[PDB]
Amino acid sequence: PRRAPAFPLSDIKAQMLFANNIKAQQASKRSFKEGAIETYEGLLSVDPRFLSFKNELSRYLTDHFPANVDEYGRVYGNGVRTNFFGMRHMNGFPMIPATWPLASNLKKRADADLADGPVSERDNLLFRAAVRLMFSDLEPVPLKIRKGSSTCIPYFSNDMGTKIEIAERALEKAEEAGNLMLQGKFDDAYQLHQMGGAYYVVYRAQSTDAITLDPKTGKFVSKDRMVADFEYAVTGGEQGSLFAASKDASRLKEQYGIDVPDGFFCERRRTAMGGPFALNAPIMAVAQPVRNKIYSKYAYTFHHTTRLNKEEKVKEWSLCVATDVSDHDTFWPGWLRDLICDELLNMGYAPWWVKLFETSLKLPVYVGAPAPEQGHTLLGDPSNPDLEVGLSSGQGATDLMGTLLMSITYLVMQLDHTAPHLNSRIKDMPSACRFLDSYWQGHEEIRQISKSDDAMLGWTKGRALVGGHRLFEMLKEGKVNPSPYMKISYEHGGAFLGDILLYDSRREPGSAIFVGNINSMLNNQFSPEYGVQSGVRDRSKRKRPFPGLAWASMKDTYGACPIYSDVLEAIERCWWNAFGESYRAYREDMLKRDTLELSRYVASMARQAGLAELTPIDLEVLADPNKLQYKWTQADVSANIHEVLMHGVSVEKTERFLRSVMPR
Ligand SMILES: [Mg+2]
Ligand SMILES: [Mg+2]
Repeated sequence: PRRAPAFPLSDIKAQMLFANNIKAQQASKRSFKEGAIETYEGLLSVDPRFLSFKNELSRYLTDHFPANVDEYGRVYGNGVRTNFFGMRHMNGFPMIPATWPLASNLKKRADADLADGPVSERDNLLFRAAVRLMFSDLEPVPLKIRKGSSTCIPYFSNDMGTKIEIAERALEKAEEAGNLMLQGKFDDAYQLHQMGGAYYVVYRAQSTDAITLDPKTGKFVSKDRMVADFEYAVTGGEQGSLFAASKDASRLKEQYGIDVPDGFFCERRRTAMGGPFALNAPIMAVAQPVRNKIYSKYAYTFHHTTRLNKEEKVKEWSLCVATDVSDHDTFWPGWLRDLICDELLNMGYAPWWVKLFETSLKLPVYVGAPAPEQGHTLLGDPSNPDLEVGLSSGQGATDLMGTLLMSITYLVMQLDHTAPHLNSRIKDMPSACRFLDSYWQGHEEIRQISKSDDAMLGWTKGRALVGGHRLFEMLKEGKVNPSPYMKISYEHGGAFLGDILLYDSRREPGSAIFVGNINSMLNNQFSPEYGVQSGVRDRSKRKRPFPGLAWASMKDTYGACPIYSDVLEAIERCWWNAFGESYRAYREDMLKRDTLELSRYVASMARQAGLAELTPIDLEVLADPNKLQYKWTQADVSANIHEVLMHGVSVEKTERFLRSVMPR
């Protein structure tokens, strides 16, 4: 069922992806690299005192604070959902090998008994209504770009000036490029305007992953993570093998002279992709206005900020179902890309823009280095983009693609299993739009709060409530998938966008509260994804610009966890045992240094201004801007702080671009 073409780096098709500059050439050739991360300034993730600390703390906390999750996956009591062994990784050292990304997910979906298109006309109307509501009366805004982000294929530039020039040129030439693609001239569109080529595969660390302590043996067991070899990836699983990657860290002693304590493992590695910036810029210019619409008009379903903001919605429900989606991005259906494109064309969107959008979701992928002596291969032919990878992480609208799929998937689940009496309200496009508009505003007896693959489904009092309880029971049983679209189950320890839903004895949403996840505090403080990058002079370009600032927002973020104080005291005690120093004093010093450094970056901040005008969100984002890519949005951050992390193309250039894309 068609193997994807593959080209080695030596091939002209792969050579054309990398411009004639040092950075692009280094990116093409970059071999497998590993090493301890600089967790904090002057501290390596593999420092013997740090690993001794992690061993003592993970063991103590698991012992004293066992998980309090009921038969229905509801968190109660201590607010703990698993053991604390997830911190036991040699950060910066990955599992070997990392996966080869699947060129086609069609067989994967078919074998999982998932649909190859909308099942019924109702579902087809609902997916199409989502497009009409999301993409209709949009307002132009400046195109914001993350500082220090790469332009990837073909230039691999990290320079803001160059990135602004590339983006402005892309908005000027997107029409000409899209029209070339409509003529099947993909090579011309790429050669002339750098729109096409491929996604560049970067493997990112998932710093904490499941580890269990076997009581029988007293030995730790790391969660097996299945990886596809090259053959499996190019054949969509028809040939080759899917096997467990090796998380064994013993190798670090032999290879690097690093002492590996018992029960410490190599990190899980996830595929991440970087899009060709010239293709992403015209997509982002439409994606940002879409987010502004859904986060304003449909704020109920889509705009999530604080634990109390979430709580106010959930408390009004009679039933709250916390769902889980298995491997969202890899299962994301190409038929949805095609349905979205078809509907945008029906709405009157510029065909050239729709073509650029369609192409961004069929693009080839350049595999860097999954393991030593592996990679440097282009999957798919850039002359005719035809891949079915699912959802590419670096596509300009990935969040919206996952949100569109999932919001409708959950609504369909509620209709099928709980609310057949609402089917008569979805007869045609106008009625599908009116119903969805009402549902997304939280005006129906069936409700939801969602973001991509994370959601909480609600039922108020009414006819659907009884069905709601049967659906929850079906999820608990776990024998039948409630959706024809994706693999849905209930979350083991219900949470929404980082906040755990803490139930009491009643196990009802009315008396349940949202609390910060204490395990996430530990993940962020002791297992960061990236090092401090102390050699990157411009802090705003770092993955962790101001790590010290997270101490100032900690109480606001995690203070509501039942065991907050217990954890901080356990940290203090264990850090004293390991370093002979006060962790609290160490973090207070880092907080002071980073507060002072911050004023250099904020125009409104005087030489020693302090954090007085900054919110807890501002502080969490300055310590971890990745939270701005999965948890929060631009509007949640103070304007003077957003400017530290992002730069924009003028609204004058985007306004002119948007006028040419949009209907009448
Ligand atoms: Mg899952
Ligand atoms: Mg969740």
